[PDB]
Amino acid sequence: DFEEKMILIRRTARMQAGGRRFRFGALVVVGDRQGRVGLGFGKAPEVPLAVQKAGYYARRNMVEVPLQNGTIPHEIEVEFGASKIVLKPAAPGTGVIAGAVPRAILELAGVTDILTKELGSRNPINIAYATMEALRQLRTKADVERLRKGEAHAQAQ
Amino acid sequence: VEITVKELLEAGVHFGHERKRWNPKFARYIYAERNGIHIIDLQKTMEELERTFRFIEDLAMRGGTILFVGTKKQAQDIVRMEAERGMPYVNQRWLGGMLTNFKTISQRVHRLEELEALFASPEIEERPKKEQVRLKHELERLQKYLSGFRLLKRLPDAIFVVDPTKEAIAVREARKLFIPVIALADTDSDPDLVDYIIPGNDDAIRSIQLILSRAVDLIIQARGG
Amino acid sequence: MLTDPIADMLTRIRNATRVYKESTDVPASRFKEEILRILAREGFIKGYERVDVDGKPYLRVYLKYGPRRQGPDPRPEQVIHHIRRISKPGRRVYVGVKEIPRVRRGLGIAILSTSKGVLTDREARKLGVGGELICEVW
Amino acid sequence: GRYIGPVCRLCRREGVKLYLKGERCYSPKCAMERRPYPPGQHGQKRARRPSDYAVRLREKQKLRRIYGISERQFRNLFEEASKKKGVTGSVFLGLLESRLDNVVYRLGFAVSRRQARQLVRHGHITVNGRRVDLPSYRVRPGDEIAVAEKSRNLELIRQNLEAMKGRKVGPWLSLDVEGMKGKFLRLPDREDLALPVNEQLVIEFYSR
RNA sequence: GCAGCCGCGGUAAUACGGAGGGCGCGAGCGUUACCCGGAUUCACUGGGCGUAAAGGGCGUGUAGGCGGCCUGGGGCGUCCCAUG
RNA sequence: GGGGAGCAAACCGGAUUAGAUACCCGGGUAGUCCACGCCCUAAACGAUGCGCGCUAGGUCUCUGGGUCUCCUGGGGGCCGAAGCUAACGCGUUAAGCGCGCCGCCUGGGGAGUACGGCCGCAAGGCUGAAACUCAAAGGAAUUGACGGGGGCCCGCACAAGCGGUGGA
Ligand SMILES: [Mg+2]
Ligand SMILES: [Mg+2]
Ligand SMILES: [Mg+2]
Ligand SMILES: [Mg+2]
Ligand SMILES: [Mg+2]
Ligand SMILES: [Mg+2]
Ligand SMILES: [Mg+2]
Ligand SMILES: [Mg+2]
Ligand SMILES: [Mg+2]
Ligand SMILES: [Mg+2]
Ligand SMILES: [Mg+2]
Ligand SMILES: [Mg+2]
Ligand SMILES: [Mg+2]
Ligand SMILES: [Mg+2]
Ligand SMILES: [Mg+2]
Ligand SMILES: [Mg+2]
Ligand SMILES: [Mg+2]
Ligand SMILES: [Mg+2]
Ligand SMILES: [Mg+2]
Ligand SMILES: [Mg+2]
Ligand SMILES: [Mg+2]
Ligand SMILES: [Mg+2]
Ligand SMILES: [Mg+2]
Ligand SMILES: [Mg+2]
Ligand SMILES: [Mg+2]
Ligand SMILES: [Mg+2]
Ligand SMILES: [Mg+2]
Ligand SMILES: [Mg+2]
Ligand SMILES: [Mg+2]
Ligand SMILES: [Mg+2]
Ligand SMILES: [Mg+2]
Ligand SMILES: [Mg+2]
Ligand SMILES: [Mg+2]
Ligand SMILES: [Mg+2]
Ligand SMILES: [Mg+2]
Ligand SMILES: [Mg+2]
Ligand SMILES: [Mg+2]
Ligand SMILES: [Mg+2]
Ligand SMILES: [Mg+2]
Ligand SMILES: [Mg+2]
Ligand SMILES: [Mg+2]
Ligand SMILES: [Mg+2]
Ligand SMILES: [Mg+2]
Ligand SMILES: [Mg+2]
Ligand SMILES: [Mg+2]
Ligand SMILES: [Mg+2]
Ligand SMILES: [Mg+2]
Ligand SMILES: [Mg+2]
Ligand SMILES: [Mg+2]
Ligand SMILES: [Mg+2]
Ligand SMILES: [Mg+2]
Ligand SMILES: [Mg+2]
Ligand SMILES: [Zn+2]
Repeated sequence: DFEEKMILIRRTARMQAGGRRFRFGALVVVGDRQGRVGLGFGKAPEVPLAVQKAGYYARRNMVEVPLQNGTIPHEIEVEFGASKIVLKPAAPGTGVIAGAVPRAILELAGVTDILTKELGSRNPINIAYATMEALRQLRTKADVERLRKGEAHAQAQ
Repeated sequence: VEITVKELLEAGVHFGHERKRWNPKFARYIYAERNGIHIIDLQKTMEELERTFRFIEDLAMRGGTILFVGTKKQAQDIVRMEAERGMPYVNQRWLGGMLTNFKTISQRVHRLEELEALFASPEIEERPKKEQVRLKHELERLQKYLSGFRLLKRLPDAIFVVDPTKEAIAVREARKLFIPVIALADTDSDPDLVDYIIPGNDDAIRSIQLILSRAVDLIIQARGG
Repeated sequence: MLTDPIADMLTRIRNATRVYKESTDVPASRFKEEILRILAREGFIKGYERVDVDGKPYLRVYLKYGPRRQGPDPRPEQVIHHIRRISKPGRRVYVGVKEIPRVRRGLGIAILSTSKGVLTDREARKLGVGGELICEVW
Repeated sequence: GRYIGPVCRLCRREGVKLYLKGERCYSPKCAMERRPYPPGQHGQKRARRPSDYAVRLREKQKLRRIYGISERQFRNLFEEASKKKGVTGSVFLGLLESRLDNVVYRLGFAVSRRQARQLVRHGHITVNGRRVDLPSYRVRPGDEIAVAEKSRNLELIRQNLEAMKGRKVGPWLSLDVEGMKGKFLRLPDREDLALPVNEQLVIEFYSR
């Protein structure tokens, strides 16, 4: 029970003697606007069917974004193939200043203020993935402190 | 019922594979190599068999089902009989999907439950004698492949596999579904993929025979009798 | 030939960790051992110990990792996710105090060489001094 | 100039009620009450999904149209609001709300925002004892916003203050009904204004 | 005839032309020209070179660039304070 | 300047072919060979600059040393961890992780052209544009189609027959 978004829809061709033969691809985001978002890419031979598919997939591929007051805990830059996303967190009332794709993903995550640039290939699908991977990677003076102290944590805390 | 370092030697549990096939990751479980073959540190095997059996036990004590897996010709009849005495097992072929595509596989279960239904029935003597045989054949194959899977009414709480590098399909599936993997692992294997390991000969009857029984022994110990 | 031995140190640690080595040795140096001393405090490594390889001074760096993970790849989170040399020979990088940077919104380290010691960004900004910007970590 | 032209219609393009009109915007006549679809030949036909631009655009327009105001005056305030220490999303509305044309309407002297601009421009308004007739004049806190001693007798002036019999005025304001004066106390915090706007979308529309 | 670009128009044109209707701004709105942006497309920040454009045909070696471990002096670079 | 067996640009003659003016055949000069002096280009290719450190292993091979089951150096190959890559692939012979230094690239055609300069006996080489024009030029991979590509299979498809059409 999340909101869904359409990143993008495309049509694609095979070949058989006597014609092209088509298939559809849907890129779908799914969020609960409070720190959980999932991305799904589904292909079927019919467009709405593909989206259904896509939506199913999205919910299985879910990522808990640690939102820190409308924004993300530190800056971060992530490459995926040719494509590369940068996420710089921002102050209140800044807005999601991000491209076409990352926005949709960020918005449904529950993010409200954040800085962004795409870089390298701009391909939707990889930018989609680079963003989801970027968010999959964020940590906290908390998340981090446990990793480093860790090996005797709870002596100082 | 525990196990002696001695009994393990007699099994020939420590006899690894040749040096040719070999996973360097596995080195942490090796004493040395004599005449080409790595010899598994039993002093280790034993201390892992403990951590591992301790898991198997509480899991059983809490009602968990353990799926046993062995495709290898050596294992088969050992996996089978050992499982039965009370879990499910796979010993013919690991059908890709059995875990991650569990639904459409177990679909095939209701098919044979329903063909079993049809052969105890009058309604069978109806169909033309050609579909009749061709339906007994459908049933027959299903029993072959599924006679142990058909006990799983939901995904296992853990799977116990004999030879992870042979089975790393089964293994991959388990890890993707966050089901704990337990394996009898030789030197050819990535031990990192095995949540609960037992390093020792994955090859000889006398080896598997020992391990699997003591496992199962432990299971019905901690199932009340 | 060898030209940056601090690069070499960092990179030794980087490559080590990616293979989950428990530890790696690095040819010793008053300086390097200072940088290690820092990395120790901040919890990126369990610590270093001074050892001797063939009667050659070395520094055994003992690496630290995340906990095992479930899912189909269980190789622990890194603790030193990213280590990187900033001032290099053939382009040195000096920073005034009001130009010492922040690494990962405070979550990371910048190691600085100053006339008052080898300091972390925070340590240095507290003593009110700057210097050579060696590396960044997180 | 400012926008004159048919209004219950933007009421309809924005698909929500803007209260651009006045006494009937409240009655069973706003055509939102009768034809909630947008104007034109095609407003009957099912919509296409909006582009991000579309939604960013329209949310801007909805907000702007509510307040009267040219885009050049509008953008110039959003600009000023970004140069402010504050949360510009909010700072903006506070700035908007600071307009005399608006202060007057919120005060309840004018039936509507449009009617308010005239009341200002035709000189019917006192600010701190003096006359003001720029609808754009910015009211600061501590300002007293009165009706001219002259224009005290208008039908609508009196007819509107008699609706104040049973309304109560915004929390950042104080009305002196009998004395025909109102005072501007502080800037409205975001929570006071209850517009149907997602201010953040406006901000986003401008960072393109 | 349109056309910034991809393209549109060969008898059903949401792309030409007119009309109705709509959108955007409003004493202004468009066009052309020029600068910066977008263009991490000269990449200091911030790019590359097996096959996409890109390793000199190979060596020798000049200027230059760069350079191991410990201790101490100098304090040029570098860093801090005060002041102009 | 010497040398010339065999071969063989051009050239001579035979064939082929719609025409050969090439591919096939018979000849044959330069040249191919030696010395000396020039030329200085190449798919001069690993299409991968040099040096150094770091990052699983397996196997084949050339070549050193040892307490030579095996251990330990230096080469040459194949397969592969981690990683890298647009992919193909690379993967301790890196195209991985890093530092130093050099050379080079910046859309296709125009064009390795023009102009200028340098070298050269010459042929020519090195260095190297723009106007203009296009909206692509490109790399790898996917499905298909096709091949005077390969593999296996089938149809009265050929073959083996019997009887006809084409003539009246
Ligand atoms: Mg988290
Ligand atoms: Mg890249
Ligand atoms: Mg902040
Ligand atoms: Mg690009
Ligand atoms: Mg583009
Ligand atoms: Mg095996
Ligand atoms: Mg300075
Ligand atoms: Mg801008
Ligand atoms: Mg036109
Ligand atoms: Mg048009
Ligand atoms: Mg038209
Ligand atoms: Mg009209
Ligand atoms: Mg009009
Ligand atoms: Mg630029
Ligand atoms: Mg650079
Ligand atoms: Mg480039
Ligand atoms: Mg080429
Ligand atoms: Mg090339
Ligand atoms: Mg070369
Ligand atoms: Mg070249
Ligand atoms: Mg020199
Ligand atoms: Mg020097
Ligand atoms: Mg030095
Ligand atoms: Mg010194
Ligand atoms: Mg000194
Ligand atoms: Mg001094
Ligand atoms: Mg000095
Ligand atoms: Mg200085
Ligand atoms: Mg001669
Ligand atoms: Mg001839
Ligand atoms: Mg001839
Ligand atoms: Mg001849
Ligand atoms: Mg040596
Ligand atoms: Mg050897
Ligand atoms: Mg070798
Ligand atoms: Mg290979
Ligand atoms: Mg790999
Ligand atoms: Mg090497
Ligand atoms: Mg490269
Ligand atoms: Mg150029
Ligand atoms: Mg050009
Ligand atoms: Mg050239
Ligand atoms: Mg040439
Ligand atoms: Mg050339
Ligand atoms: Mg010339
Ligand atoms: Mg000459
Ligand atoms: Mg040359
Ligand atoms: Mg190709
Ligand atoms: Mg064929
Ligand atoms: Mg025939
Ligand atoms: Mg015949
Ligand atoms: Mg006839
Ligand atoms: Zn209305």
